[PDB]
Amino acid sequence: MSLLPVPYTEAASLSTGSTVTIKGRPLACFLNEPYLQVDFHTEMKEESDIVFHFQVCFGRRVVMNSREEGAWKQQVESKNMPFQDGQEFELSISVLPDKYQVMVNGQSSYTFDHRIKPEAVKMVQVWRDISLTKFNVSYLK
Amino acid sequence: SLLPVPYTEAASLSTGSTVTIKGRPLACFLNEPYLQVDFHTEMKEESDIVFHFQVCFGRRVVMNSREEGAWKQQVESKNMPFQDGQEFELSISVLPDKYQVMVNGQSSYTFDHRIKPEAVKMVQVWRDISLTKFNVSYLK
Repeated sequence: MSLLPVPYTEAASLSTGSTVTIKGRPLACFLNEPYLQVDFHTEMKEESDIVFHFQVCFGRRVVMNSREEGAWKQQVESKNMPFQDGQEFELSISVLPDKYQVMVNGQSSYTFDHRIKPEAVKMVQVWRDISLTKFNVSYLK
Repeated sequence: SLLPVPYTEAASLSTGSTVTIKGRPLACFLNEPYLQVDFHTEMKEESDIVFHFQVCFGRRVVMNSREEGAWKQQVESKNMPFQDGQEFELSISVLPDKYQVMVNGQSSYTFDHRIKPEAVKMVQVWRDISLTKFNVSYLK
């Protein structure tokens, strides 16, 4: 119900069958290009390596990447934009054996092959131009 | 005490006006937090922008204007007086021909007027910062 702090930081343990669910709303209209960033970190430090970086420029594109040994690797870009202008969204990131599967409002929207094992993740950070009402880590089978 | 972010205030600017902002980035420079300051023509976030000032901390500064919903010619600066993990004081002064931007007492950026500063009705401060002070002052 109530708004969560942004940047939002939560310790997390991920493996095949894990899902990270986020509910939030952009802080600006799509004309002003608000951003959303979700980072799966290897340590409880914001300067640590990033196993999975998911960045939305609302109304424009999605960029996915990893930061290894302090350096950004090969960017994966998607022009798929299921997010709606001025609306609350549900972002769901599922851990599959070979990749992350990203869902937006129940629709399968993005994929990213594992570069580092998801078991290396110790923390999740959610930040940039969003208000956040829900953050949850769940596990199934 | 912190101000809400996005921060929006009604403003009237002319030659001799100064917009002072005091704040801190919400992330370390390695994570590239942003700061955006927009001088709008109306009390609407989708309205035209007389002066847009955007910092990508530790990387660059971009300045521009948005007219009839379309961005014009970008002005880029690689000058980065902002310090990693520190509080900053940003001052935007309105001169006859341009905006003069100071960072922590250092003259750092300029932007020639495209539209008269008297067209500004509102100032918006947003992106990855905590804000402790916002003030519009005049001395001329």
